[PDB]
Amino acid sequence: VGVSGSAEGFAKGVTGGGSATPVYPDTIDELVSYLGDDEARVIVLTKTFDFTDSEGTTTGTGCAPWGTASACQVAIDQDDWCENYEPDAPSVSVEYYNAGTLGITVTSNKSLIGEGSSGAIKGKGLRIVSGAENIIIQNIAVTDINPKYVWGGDAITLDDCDLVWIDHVTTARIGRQHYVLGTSADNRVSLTNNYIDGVSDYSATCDGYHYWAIYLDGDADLVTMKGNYIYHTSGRSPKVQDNTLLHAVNNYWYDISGHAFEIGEGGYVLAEGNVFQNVDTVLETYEGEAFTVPSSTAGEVCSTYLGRDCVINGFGSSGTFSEDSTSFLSDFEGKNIASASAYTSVASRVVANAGQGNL
Repeated sequence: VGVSGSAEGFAKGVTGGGSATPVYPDTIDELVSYLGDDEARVIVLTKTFDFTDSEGTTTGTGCAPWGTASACQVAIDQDDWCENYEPDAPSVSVEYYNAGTLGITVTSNKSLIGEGSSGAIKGKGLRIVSGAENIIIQNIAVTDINPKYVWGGDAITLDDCDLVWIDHVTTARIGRQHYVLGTSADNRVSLTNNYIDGVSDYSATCDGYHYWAIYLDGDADLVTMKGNYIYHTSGRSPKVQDNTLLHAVNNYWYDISGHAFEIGEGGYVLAEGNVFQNVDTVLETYEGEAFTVPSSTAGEVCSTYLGRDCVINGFGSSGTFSEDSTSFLSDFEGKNIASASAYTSVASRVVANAGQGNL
């Protein structure tokens, strides 16, 4: 088996391991060596690669800023987080697996794919290290990484890498972030057809909604979000900061008891053809700029920059997000722009195609 389809949007042209002969790791040590070696590879996962106990367990002390009920999340005191960034109240005993703490290193030219609904990584995430480029991660699940502890683990981390395509990936029951982007100026990333499963037994809101979803904290990066299914989260869906240009097209947000967008100072968002269903608050913080195509006529302004009109979003039992800032539209010129379907087909097509196993 190999990579199915190709990247749309900013990372169009990504090849990953290309035509390299597929290798089928057998043990977790082999998987780790294949992702970090200096050679083009197509790596296939046919079973769940469990890393939960691989690096032991630590007993330490953290705080409980979001209640002390069973269904609440508590924080691990990394860098004296508690006492520093939030002079906490109850300090509790925490016991976590050391593997979830840091993700597996991923170097350049890799295609990591899963076969059917079999490929998965448990107890540890992935980290696309600085300088790495041309990486395809498709059809796998990254789950169970210290569910009850913040700082307990991040599922997928990108830090200063270019031409990365994450497609049909499912993430669930992670301690902290499902996606954290620390990309640099002009780094192209396409996140397509992914399934962010925010349903967890422990949440920083204690209701079973994951707060730490998607964090775009890059420098001057270009991110395309298309066909993603964001479900049962309570915040950071997504949190955009610095000077990130985000093209969010044809995504589906459903059952968000909390909020979706947090647009920090400097962040640019072009949101078109998305569906927001049962999202309490679509826009929380707004210090940056956004064009949400308030009407089809307003969308006509996109023609000179994207080669076509922008399309409206659909809102069903959700808060509003109606902004028409167009200052940043010329930043689209000469780049690979993902196409947009009417929002009318989005809810159905996303639930049918998003996530591991629906390739």
